[PDB]
Amino acid sequence: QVQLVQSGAVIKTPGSSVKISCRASGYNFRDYSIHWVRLIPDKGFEWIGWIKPLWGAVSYARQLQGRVSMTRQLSQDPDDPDWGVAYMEFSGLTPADTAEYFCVRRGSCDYCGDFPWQYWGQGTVVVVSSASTKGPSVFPLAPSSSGGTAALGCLVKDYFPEPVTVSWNSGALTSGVHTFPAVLQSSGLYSLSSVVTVPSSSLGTQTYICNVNHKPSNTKVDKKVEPKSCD
Amino acid sequence: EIVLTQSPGILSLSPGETATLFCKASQGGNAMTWYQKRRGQVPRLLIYDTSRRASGVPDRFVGSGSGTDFFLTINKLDREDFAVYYCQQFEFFGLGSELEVHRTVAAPSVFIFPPSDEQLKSGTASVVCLLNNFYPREAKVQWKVDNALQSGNSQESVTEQDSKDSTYSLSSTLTLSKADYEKHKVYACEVTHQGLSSPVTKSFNRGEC
Ligand SMILES: [Cu+2]
Ligand SMILES: [Cu+2]
Ligand SMILES: [Cu+2]
Repeated sequence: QVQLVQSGAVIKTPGSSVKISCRASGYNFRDYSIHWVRLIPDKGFEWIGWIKPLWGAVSYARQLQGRVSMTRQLSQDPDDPDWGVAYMEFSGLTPADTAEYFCVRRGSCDYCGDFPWQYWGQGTVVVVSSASTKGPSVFPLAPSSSGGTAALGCLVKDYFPEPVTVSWNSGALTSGVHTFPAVLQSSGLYSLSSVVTVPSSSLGTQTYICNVNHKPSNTKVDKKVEPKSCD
Repeated sequence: EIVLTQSPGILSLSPGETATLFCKASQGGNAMTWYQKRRGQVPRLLIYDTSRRASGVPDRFVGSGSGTDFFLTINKLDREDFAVYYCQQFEFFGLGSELEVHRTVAAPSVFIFPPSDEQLKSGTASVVCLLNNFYPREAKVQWKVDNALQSGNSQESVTEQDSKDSTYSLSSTLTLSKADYEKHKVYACEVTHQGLSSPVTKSFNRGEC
Protein backbone atom coordinates (compact mmCIF):
# COMPACT_ATOMS: atom_id res chain seq x y z
CA GLN A 1 0.00 0.00 0.00
CA VAL A 2 1.81 3.10 -1.27
CA GLN A 3 1.38 5.96 1.20
CA LEU A 4 2.66 9.55 1.09
CA VAL A 5 2.24 11.55 4.33
CA GLN A 6 3.11 15.26 4.43
CA SER A 7 3.97 17.67 7.22
CA GLY A 8 1.33 20.03 8.55
CA ALA A 9 0.06 23.44 7.51
CA VAL A 10 2.25 26.45 8.26
CA ILE A 11 2.29 30.26 8.30
CA LYS A 12 5.41 31.86 6.83
CA THR A 13 6.58 35.47 6.61
CA PRO A 14 7.46 37.04 3.25
CA GLY A 15 11.06 36.38 2.32
CA SER A 16 11.33 33.18 4.36
CA SER A 17 11.46 29.59 3.14
CA VAL A 18 9.28 26.56 3.88
CA LYS A 19 10.54 22.96 3.98
CA ILE A 20 7.74 20.44 3.46
CA SER A 21 8.25 16.74 4.19
CA CYS A 22 6.76 13.79 2.29
CA ARG A 23 7.10 10.46 4.23
CA ALA A 24 6.79 7.59 1.80
CA SER A 25 6.19 3.90 2.48
CA GLY A 26 4.90 0.72 0.87
CA TYR A 27 7.44 0.44 -1.98
CA ASN A 28 11.16 0.72 -2.65
CA PHE A 29 11.70 4.47 -2.25
CA ARG A 30 14.86 4.43 -4.35
CA ASP A 31 13.02 3.16 -7.44
CA TYR A 32 10.44 5.92 -8.14
CA SER A 33 10.64 9.64 -8.82
CA ILE A 34 8.80 11.85 -6.33
CA HIS A 35 7.16 14.93 -7.85
CA TRP A 36 5.83 18.07 -6.22
CA VAL A 37 2.95 20.23 -7.43
CA ARG A 38 1.03 23.16 -5.92
CA LEU A 39 -2.60 24.20 -6.30
CA ILE A 40 -2.79 27.99 -6.32
CA PRO A 41 -6.10 29.81 -5.72
CA ASP A 42 -7.34 31.43 -8.96
CA LYS A 43 -4.44 29.94 -11.01
CA GLY A 44 -4.68 26.14 -10.75
CA PHE A 45 -1.95 23.52 -10.59
CA GLU A 46 1.74 24.33 -11.10
CA TRP A 47 4.34 21.57 -11.27
CA ILE A 48 7.33 22.31 -9.01
CA GLY A 49 9.84 19.57 -9.79
CA TRP A 50 10.92 16.01 -9.21
CA ILE A 51 13.59 14.16 -7.26
CA LYS A 52 14.90 10.68 -7.95
CA PRO A 53 15.87 9.44 -4.47
CA LEU A 54 18.67 7.03 -5.46
CA TRP A 55 21.33 9.71 -6.01
CA GLY A 56 19.21 12.78 -5.27
CA ALA A 57 19.02 13.97 -8.88
CA VAL A 58 16.45 16.72 -9.35
CA SER A 59 14.67 18.70 -12.02
CA TYR A 60 12.81 21.94 -11.25
CA ALA A 61 10.25 23.99 -13.16
CA ARG A 62 12.13 26.56 -15.25
CA GLN A 63 10.10 29.49 -13.91
CA LEU A 64 10.85 28.45 -10.30
CA GLN A 65 14.60 27.83 -10.73
CA GLY A 66 16.47 29.13 -7.68
CA ARG A 67 13.42 28.97 -5.42
CA VAL A 68 13.26 25.17 -5.09
CA SER A 69 15.56 22.79 -3.24
CA MET A 70 14.63 19.11 -3.01
CA THR A 71 16.43 16.60 -0.80
CA ARG A 72 15.73 13.18 0.67
CA GLN A 73 16.65 10.78 3.43
CA LEU A 74 17.19 7.17 2.36
CA SER A 75 17.06 4.06 4.48
CA GLN A 76 20.63 3.17 5.49
CA ASP A 77 19.83 -0.50 6.09
CA PRO A 78 19.56 -2.57 2.88
CA ASP A 79 17.30 -4.94 4.82
CA ASP A 80 14.70 -2.13 4.96
CA PRO A 81 14.30 -0.30 1.63
CA ASP A 82 10.55 0.32 1.59
CA TRP A 83 10.43 3.80 3.11
CA GLY A 84 12.00 7.20 2.71
CA VAL A 85 11.42 10.91 3.18
CA ALA A 86 11.42 13.52 0.42
CA TYR A 87 11.72 17.24 1.13
CA MET A 88 10.83 20.29 -0.92
CA GLU A 89 12.14 23.64 0.31
CA PHE A 90 10.58 26.70 -1.35
CA SER A 91 12.40 30.00 -0.77
CA GLY A 92 11.82 33.68 -1.41
CA LEU A 93 8.19 33.34 -0.35
CA THR A 94 5.63 36.05 -1.08
CA PRO A 95 1.86 36.16 -0.50
CA ALA A 96 1.47 34.87 -4.10
CA ASP A 97 2.89 31.55 -2.86
CA THR A 98 -0.06 30.94 -0.54
CA ALA A 99 -1.25 27.61 -1.90
CA GLU A 100 -1.65 23.90 -1.17
CA TYR A 101 1.47 21.90 -1.83
CA PHE A 102 1.39 18.09 -2.73
CA CYS A 103 4.07 15.30 -3.12
CA VAL A 104 2.84 12.86 -5.79
CA ARG A 105 4.06 9.59 -7.51
CA ARG A 106 3.22 7.65 -10.61
CA GLY A 107 1.14 4.46 -10.49
CA SER A 108 1.63 1.08 -12.12
CA CYS A 109 1.97 2.20 -15.77
CA ASP A 110 5.49 1.40 -16.90
CA TYR A 111 5.29 3.30 -20.21
CA CYS A 112 3.28 6.42 -19.25
CA GLY A 113 6.14 8.30 -17.56
CA ASP A 114 6.37 9.94 -14.17
CA PHE A 115 3.66 12.65 -14.52
CA PRO A 116 0.39 10.63 -14.22
CA TRP A 117 0.09 10.71 -10.44
CA GLN A 118 -1.74 7.75 -8.92
CA TYR A 119 -0.54 8.53 -5.39
CA TRP A 120 -0.99 11.87 -3.65
CA GLY A 121 0.12 13.21 -0.33
CA GLN A 122 -2.69 14.79 1.62
CA GLY A 123 -1.50 18.33 0.86
CA THR A 124 0.18 21.02 2.94
CA VAL A 125 -1.33 24.50 3.16
CA VAL A 126 1.26 27.28 3.22
CA VAL A 127 0.04 30.80 4.04
CA VAL A 128 2.56 33.58 3.41
CA SER A 129 1.76 36.70 5.42
CA SER A 130 3.37 39.33 7.59
CA ALA A 131 0.34 39.40 9.93
CA SER A 132 0.47 38.47 13.61
CA THR A 133 -1.93 36.11 15.37
CA LYS A 134 -5.09 37.94 16.44
CA GLY A 135 -8.48 36.92 17.76
CA PRO A 136 -11.66 38.20 16.03
CA SER A 137 -14.16 41.00 17.12
CA VAL A 138 -17.69 39.62 16.90
CA PHE A 139 -20.51 42.01 16.06
CA PRO A 140 -24.24 41.33 15.68
CA LEU A 141 -26.05 41.27 12.37
CA ALA A 142 -29.32 42.26 13.95
CA PRO A 143 -32.69 41.12 12.55
CA SER A 144 -34.41 43.94 10.68
CA SER A 145 -36.96 45.90 12.70
CA SER A 146 -44.59 40.35 10.67
CA GLY A 147 -44.57 36.59 11.60
CA GLY A 148 -42.56 35.66 8.39
CA THR A 149 -38.77 34.90 7.74
CA ALA A 150 -36.12 36.97 9.42
CA ALA A 151 -32.36 36.86 8.93
CA LEU A 152 -29.78 37.45 11.65
CA GLY A 153 -26.13 36.74 12.11
CA CYS A 154 -22.68 37.45 13.49
CA LEU A 155 -19.90 39.35 11.75
CA VAL A 156 -16.52 37.87 12.73
CA LYS A 157 -13.98 40.55 11.84
CA ASP A 158 -10.22 41.06 11.90
CA TYR A 159 -8.62 37.75 12.82
CA PHE A 160 -5.47 35.91 11.79
CA PRO A 161 -4.79 33.16 10.79
CA GLU A 162 -7.61 30.94 9.62
CA PRO A 163 -9.73 29.20 10.76
CA VAL A 164 -12.70 30.34 12.79
CA THR A 165 -15.55 27.99 13.63
CA VAL A 166 -19.09 29.20 14.26
CA SER A 167 -22.07 27.40 15.78
CA TRP A 168 -25.49 28.65 16.87
CA ASN A 169 -27.05 27.96 20.27
CA SER A 170 -24.25 25.49 21.07
CA GLY A 171 -25.09 23.35 18.05
CA ALA A 172 -28.85 23.16 18.68
CA LEU A 173 -29.53 25.45 15.67
CA THR A 174 -28.31 24.10 12.33
CA SER A 175 -31.17 24.44 9.84
CA GLY A 176 -30.91 27.60 7.75
CA VAL A 177 -27.39 28.43 8.91
CA HIS A 178 -24.79 29.65 6.40
CA THR A 179 -21.24 30.36 7.58
CA PHE A 180 -19.45 32.04 4.69
CA PRO A 181 -15.87 31.35 3.63
CA ALA A 182 -13.53 34.01 4.97
CA VAL A 183 -12.25 36.88 2.85
CA LEU A 184 -8.78 38.35 3.25
CA GLN A 185 -9.04 42.09 3.81
CA SER A 186 -6.58 44.74 2.65
CA SER A 187 -5.29 44.88 6.25
CA GLY A 188 -4.04 41.30 6.00
CA LEU A 189 -6.71 40.13 8.47
CA TYR A 190 -9.57 37.77 7.71
CA SER A 191 -13.29 38.39 8.16
CA LEU A 192 -16.38 36.24 7.75
CA SER A 193 -20.06 36.28 8.64
CA SER A 194 -22.43 33.55 9.81
CA VAL A 195 -26.18 33.95 9.24
CA VAL A 196 -29.38 32.04 9.90
CA THR A 197 -32.97 32.48 8.71
CA VAL A 198 -35.82 31.95 11.19
CA PRO A 199 -39.52 32.77 11.50
CA SER A 200 -40.04 36.42 12.37
CA SER A 201 -42.58 35.35 15.00
CA SER A 202 -39.78 33.70 16.96
CA LEU A 203 -37.73 36.90 17.53
CA GLY A 204 -39.41 37.72 20.84
CA THR A 205 -39.56 34.15 22.14
CA GLN A 206 -36.35 32.44 20.98
CA THR A 207 -32.81 33.44 21.96
CA TYR A 208 -30.10 33.29 19.28
CA ILE A 209 -26.44 33.09 20.26
CA CYS A 210 -23.52 32.57 17.88
CA ASN A 211 -20.58 30.61 19.33
CA VAL A 212 -17.31 31.76 17.75
CA ASN A 213 -14.05 29.89 18.27
CA HIS A 214 -10.58 30.91 17.03
CA LYS A 215 -8.20 28.23 18.30
CA PRO A 216 -4.99 29.98 17.11
CA SER A 217 -5.66 32.71 19.69
CA ASN A 218 -7.74 30.48 22.03
CA THR A 219 -10.52 33.04 21.57
CA LYS A 220 -14.04 31.91 22.43
CA VAL A 221 -16.98 34.31 22.10
CA ASP A 222 -20.72 33.83 22.61
CA LYS A 223 -22.69 36.74 21.16
CA LYS A 224 -26.42 37.17 21.71
CA VAL A 225 -28.10 38.59 18.60
CA GLU A 226 -31.36 40.43 19.16
CA PRO A 227 -33.31 43.26 17.53
CA LYS A 228 -31.57 46.59 18.00
CA SER A 229 -33.05 48.78 20.73
CA CYS A 230 -35.32 51.36 19.08
CA ASP A 231 -37.31 54.30 20.43
CA GLU B 1 5.50 24.48 -23.95
CA ILE B 2 2.03 22.91 -24.13
CA VAL B 3 -1.21 24.78 -23.43
CA LEU B 4 -4.25 22.76 -22.40
CA THR B 5 -7.58 24.54 -22.74
CA GLN B 6 -10.57 23.08 -20.93
CA SER B 7 -14.22 23.73 -21.64
CA PRO B 8 -16.83 24.40 -20.48
CA GLY B 9 -15.66 26.26 -17.39
CA ILE B 10 -18.82 25.17 -15.58
CA LEU B 11 -21.19 22.35 -16.59
CA SER B 12 -24.58 22.14 -14.83
CA LEU B 13 -26.27 18.72 -14.86
CA SER B 14 -28.38 16.35 -12.72
CA PRO B 15 -27.50 12.89 -11.36
CA GLY B 16 -28.35 10.34 -14.02
CA GLU B 17 -27.44 12.56 -16.95
CA THR B 18 -24.26 12.32 -19.02
CA ALA B 19 -21.43 14.88 -18.79
CA THR B 20 -18.97 15.65 -21.59
CA LEU B 21 -15.83 17.63 -20.78
CA PHE B 22 -13.32 18.83 -23.38
CA CYS B 23 -9.57 19.40 -23.19
CA LYS B 24 -7.74 20.80 -26.23
CA ALA B 25 -3.95 20.56 -26.46
CA SER B 26 -1.76 23.02 -28.37
CA GLN B 27 0.42 20.14 -29.67
CA GLY B 28 -0.86 16.88 -31.11
CA GLY B 29 0.02 13.30 -30.38
CA ASN B 30 0.56 13.08 -26.62
CA ALA B 31 -1.55 10.97 -24.31
CA MET B 32 -4.01 12.61 -21.91
CA THR B 33 -4.41 12.38 -18.13
CA TRP B 34 -7.46 13.41 -16.09
CA TYR B 35 -7.89 14.11 -12.39
CA GLN B 36 -10.91 14.69 -10.15
CA LYS B 37 -10.80 17.06 -7.29
CA ARG B 38 -13.96 17.00 -5.04
CA ARG B 39 -14.38 20.18 -2.86
CA GLY B 40 -11.94 19.98 0.00
CA GLN B 41 -10.62 16.54 -0.98
CA VAL B 42 -7.26 15.25 -2.17
CA PRO B 43 -7.03 15.11 -5.99
CA ARG B 44 -7.61 11.70 -7.54
CA LEU B 45 -6.21 10.17 -10.72
CA LEU B 46 -9.13 9.21 -12.97
CA ILE B 47 -7.78 8.50 -16.46
CA TYR B 48 -4.26 7.89 -17.75
CA ASP B 49 -2.89 7.04 -21.16
CA THR B 50 -5.96 8.85 -22.63
CA SER B 51 -8.63 6.01 -21.98
CA ARG B 52 -7.25 3.89 -19.09
CA ARG B 53 -9.08 3.96 -15.77
CA ALA B 54 -6.99 4.37 -12.63
CA SER B 55 -7.40 2.29 -9.49
CA GLY B 56 -10.96 2.19 -8.21
CA VAL B 57 -12.42 4.35 -10.98
CA PRO B 58 -15.84 3.04 -12.12
CA ASP B 59 -16.55 2.30 -15.75
CA ARG B 60 -18.99 5.22 -16.07
CA PHE B 61 -15.88 7.40 -16.53
CA VAL B 62 -14.68 7.18 -20.15
CA GLY B 63 -11.59 8.95 -21.41
CA SER B 64 -11.33 9.43 -25.15
CA GLY B 65 -9.82 11.50 -27.94
CA SER B 66 -6.58 11.77 -29.85
CA GLY B 67 -4.42 14.28 -31.64
CA THR B 68 -5.27 17.56 -29.93
CA ASP B 69 -8.92 16.94 -28.96
CA PHE B 70 -9.58 15.00 -25.76
CA PHE B 71 -12.75 14.23 -23.83
CA LEU B 72 -13.87 12.94 -20.45
CA THR B 73 -17.37 11.47 -20.46
CA ILE B 74 -19.20 10.67 -17.23
CA ASN B 75 -22.15 8.42 -18.05
CA LYS B 76 -25.16 8.43 -15.73
CA LEU B 77 -23.33 10.65 -13.29
CA ASP B 78 -23.54 10.13 -9.54
CA ARG B 79 -23.95 12.76 -6.83
CA GLU B 80 -20.32 12.06 -5.88
CA ASP B 81 -19.21 13.20 -9.36
CA PHE B 82 -19.85 16.90 -8.79
CA ALA B 83 -16.28 18.14 -8.62
CA VAL B 84 -13.62 19.96 -10.64
CA TYR B 85 -11.93 17.93 -13.40
CA TYR B 86 -8.42 18.73 -14.64
CA CYS B 87 -6.47 17.47 -17.64
CA GLN B 88 -2.69 17.14 -17.73
CA GLN B 89 0.17 16.40 -20.13
CA PHE B 90 3.62 16.26 -18.50
CA GLU B 91 4.07 19.42 -16.36
CA PHE B 92 1.23 21.17 -18.13
CA PHE B 93 -2.42 21.43 -16.79
CA GLY B 94 -5.88 22.65 -17.91
CA LEU B 95 -7.49 25.15 -15.60
CA GLY B 96 -10.32 22.77 -14.75
CA SER B 97 -13.98 22.25 -15.59
CA GLU B 98 -16.45 22.33 -12.72
CA LEU B 99 -19.43 19.99 -12.70
CA GLU B 100 -22.18 21.50 -10.53
CA VAL B 101 -25.75 20.45 -9.81
CA HIS B 102 -28.50 21.86 -11.98
CA ARG B 103 -31.81 22.83 -10.44
CA THR B 104 -34.70 25.19 -11.06
CA VAL B 105 -34.01 28.91 -10.91
CA ALA B 106 -34.48 30.33 -7.39
CA ALA B 107 -34.45 34.04 -6.74
CA PRO B 108 -32.46 35.10 -3.65
CA SER B 109 -34.22 36.45 -0.45
CA VAL B 110 -32.24 39.63 0.26
CA PHE B 111 -31.43 41.17 3.65
CA ILE B 112 -29.37 44.23 4.62
CA PHE B 113 -27.72 44.76 8.01
CA PRO B 114 -26.45 48.07 9.38
CA PRO B 115 -23.21 48.33 11.34
CA SER B 116 -23.62 47.73 15.05
CA ASP B 117 -23.17 50.62 17.46
CA GLU B 118 -20.44 48.55 19.13
CA GLN B 119 -18.36 48.48 15.95
CA LEU B 120 -18.92 52.16 15.13
CA LYS B 121 -17.20 53.12 18.40
CA SER B 122 -14.03 51.62 16.89
CA GLY B 123 -14.05 54.00 13.90
CA THR B 124 -15.24 51.51 11.25
CA ALA B 125 -18.63 50.63 9.76
CA SER B 126 -19.31 47.27 8.11
CA VAL B 127 -22.57 47.07 6.15
CA VAL B 128 -23.64 43.57 5.12
CA CYS B 129 -25.98 42.39 2.38
CA LEU B 130 -27.14 38.76 2.36
CA LEU B 131 -28.48 36.88 -0.67
CA ASN B 132 -30.03 33.66 0.59
CA ASN B 133 -30.76 30.33 -1.13
CA PHE B 134 -30.56 31.20 -4.83
CA TYR B 135 -29.70 29.43 -8.07
CA PRO B 136 -27.74 29.83 -10.25
CA ARG B 137 -24.66 31.20 -8.49
CA GLU B 138 -24.23 34.24 -10.78
CA ALA B 139 -25.53 37.40 -9.10
CA LYS B 140 -24.72 41.11 -9.15
CA VAL B 141 -24.70 43.10 -5.91
CA GLN B 142 -24.37 46.89 -6.15
CA TRP B 143 -23.91 49.07 -3.08
CA LYS B 144 -25.34 52.58 -3.04
CA VAL B 145 -24.74 55.27 -0.43
CA ASP B 146 -27.24 58.14 -0.87
CA ASN B 147 -27.62 56.70 -4.39
CA ALA B 148 -23.88 57.00 -5.14
CA LEU B 149 -22.70 53.72 -6.63
CA GLN B 150 -19.82 52.27 -4.62
CA SER B 151 -16.71 50.66 -6.06
CA GLY B 152 -13.56 49.22 -4.52
CA ASN B 153 -14.79 49.11 -0.91
CA SER B 154 -16.73 45.82 -0.81
CA GLN B 155 -15.92 42.11 -0.68
CA GLU B 156 -18.15 39.13 -1.51
CA SER B 157 -18.16 35.55 -0.26
CA VAL B 158 -20.21 32.65 -1.64
CA THR B 159 -21.05 29.36 0.00
CA GLU B 160 -20.46 25.94 -1.47
CA GLN B 161 -23.45 24.57 -3.34
CA ASP B 162 -25.93 23.21 -0.81
CA SER B 163 -25.77 19.42 -0.65
CA LYS B 164 -29.56 19.11 -0.20
CA ASP B 165 -31.25 21.88 -2.23
CA SER B 166 -28.40 22.81 -4.64
CA THR B 167 -28.67 26.56 -3.87
CA TYR B 168 -26.00 29.15 -3.06
CA SER B 169 -25.92 32.00 -0.58
CA LEU B 170 -23.80 35.11 -0.83
CA SER B 171 -22.67 37.93 1.42
CA SER B 172 -21.36 41.31 0.36
CA THR B 173 -19.66 43.53 2.95
CA LEU B 174 -19.19 47.27 2.46
CA THR B 175 -16.49 48.79 4.67
CA LEU B 176 -16.48 52.51 5.50
CA SER B 177 -14.86 54.80 8.03
CA LYS B 178 -17.19 56.01 10.77
CA ALA B 179 -16.73 59.54 9.45
CA ASP B 180 -17.81 58.52 5.94
CA TYR B 181 -20.71 56.46 7.30
CA GLU B 182 -22.06 59.42 9.24
CA LYS B 183 -21.89 61.75 6.20
CA HIS B 184 -24.74 59.97 4.38
CA LYS B 185 -28.19 58.62 5.16
CA VAL B 186 -29.49 55.93 2.76
CA TYR B 187 -27.58 52.61 2.60
CA ALA B 188 -28.79 50.26 -0.13
CA CYS B 189 -27.94 46.86 -1.61
CA GLU B 190 -29.22 46.36 -5.17
CA VAL B 191 -29.35 42.74 -6.36
CA THR B 192 -29.62 41.50 -9.96
CA HIS B 193 -30.31 37.80 -10.55
CA GLN B 194 -31.92 35.62 -13.21
CA GLY B 195 -34.77 34.74 -10.87
CA LEU B 196 -35.73 38.39 -10.41
CA SER B 197 -37.77 40.06 -13.14
CA SER B 198 -36.17 43.36 -12.09
CA PRO B 199 -33.45 44.18 -9.55
CA VAL B 200 -34.40 44.13 -5.87
CA THR B 201 -33.14 46.82 -3.48
CA LYS B 202 -32.98 46.52 0.30
CA SER B 203 -32.02 49.61 2.27
CA PHE B 204 -31.96 51.30 5.65
CA ASN B 205 -31.61 54.92 6.74
CA ARG B 206 -28.77 55.60 9.16
CA GLY B 207 -30.10 56.71 12.52
CA GLU B 208 -33.63 55.48 11.80
CA CYS B 209 -35.27 52.45 13.41
CU1 LIG C 1 -30.35 29.44 3.70
CU1 LIG D 1 -16.79 9.98 -8.30
CU1 LIG E 1 -25.06 61.74 0.96
